[PDB]
Amino acid sequence: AEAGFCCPADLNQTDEARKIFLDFHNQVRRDIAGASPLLNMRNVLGPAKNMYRMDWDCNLEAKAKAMIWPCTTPLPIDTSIPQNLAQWLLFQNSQENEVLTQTPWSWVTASLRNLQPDTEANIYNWQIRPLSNIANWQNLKVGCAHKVCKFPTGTNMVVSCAYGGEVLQDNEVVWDKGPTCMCNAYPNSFCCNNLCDTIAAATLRNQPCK
Amino acid sequence: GFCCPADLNQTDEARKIFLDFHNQVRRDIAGASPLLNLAVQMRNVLGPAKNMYRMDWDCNLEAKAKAMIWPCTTPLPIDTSIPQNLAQWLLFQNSQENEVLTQTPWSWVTASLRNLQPDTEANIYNWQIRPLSNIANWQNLKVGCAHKVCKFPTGTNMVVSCAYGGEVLQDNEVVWDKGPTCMCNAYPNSFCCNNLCDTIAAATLRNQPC
Ligand SMILES: *[C@@H]1O[C@H](CO)[C@@H](O)[C@H](O)[C@H]1NC(C)=O
Repeated sequence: AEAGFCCPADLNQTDEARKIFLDFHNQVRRDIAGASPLLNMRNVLGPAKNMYRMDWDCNLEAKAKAMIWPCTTPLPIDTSIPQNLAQWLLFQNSQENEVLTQTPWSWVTASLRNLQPDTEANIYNWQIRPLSNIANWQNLKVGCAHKVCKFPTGTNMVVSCAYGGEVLQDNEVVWDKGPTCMCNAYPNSFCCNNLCDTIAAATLRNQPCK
Repeated sequence: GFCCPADLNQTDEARKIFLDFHNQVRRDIAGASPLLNLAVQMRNVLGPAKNMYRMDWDCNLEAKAKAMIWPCTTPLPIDTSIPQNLAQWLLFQNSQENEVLTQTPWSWVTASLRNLQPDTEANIYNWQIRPLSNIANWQNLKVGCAHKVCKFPTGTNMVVSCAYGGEVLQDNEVVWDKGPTCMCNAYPNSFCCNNLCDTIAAATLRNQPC
């Protein structure tokens, strides 16, 4: 049923928030795999083969929390790992989960904006780094944190996501062009809602918290 | 595609309507979601069920279904020696074919639910809930359906027949197993998608070319 994140209490974030961030990632990955519209400029990418479902990593979440928690200008961002950072203006009437739902899409918007009609979106360049982190077919783990920071420049919502694996470099293949639901990179693969997955990953994510 | 013989004289579009219907009912039961778009009434919400697996088409059952309805006689040559469902709908002058085909199988659900008492165990067979029981039978995964407009002297009807694999259900037989949605362990290499169990073998098989 509901997702087992099983993260330590001291991370001080709700599973509902974790779910928003993780569902966001898989939604982007699924849109690319199925060549479906991303935002409600170029807005359709893919299709892609071997685009697999991401799972949470509580250690990556802790890294993300550490990068934003001091609320300093600038933040102690760890550029030695793949990560995305976003900041969102808060208004009097701002509702937290709406903010958390909307904020990450800014990474998709920023990246798409830099796509020219001729740009190979599946190939990395610095102008599309945030989307590339999200759609990296080689990375299956993510952890994100959020915080209302009172910076000297004013109060904002800050979101950081840290990713498994390596920082992408120039001209790396971010994802592989191919048919939706072609899933053969891993043993015992299946496809659900246009996103590849494996029995091993499903079995692991459904283990009870301990 | 469904790869069924040309002489069955039915489109894959109709086959998908019938197949999707069956798996919609099964997924509602598996996931304890409302069956009819009607969600105050608890007799409209059955389940959850464990080991409810996705159904697949069978061209030979379709042939048996077609044979039961094609002559348009009164009575029809229904073969009660196998599990089957029959639906007849008196057409109106502006009825559209595929719209009726999408609607009429639901009468099997509505008719069975109509016979549930508040304390009735809906996973336990009795003839009053036979049509729903055929659809939701966990021990059968094959279905084949046909449709035809018959000019009976008593009026022109859309007629739909679905034939099912396996045995005719008997009084007090367990139709499906009460248990957690997405617990799928009746077969090796199982997975769950949209609240419905499936296997890698069954996915591979249905995705083969004719
Ligand atoms: C956890 O987060 C809330 C803000 O959402 C904060 O007010 C609270 O003090 C935090 N708890 C700790 C121990 O940091």
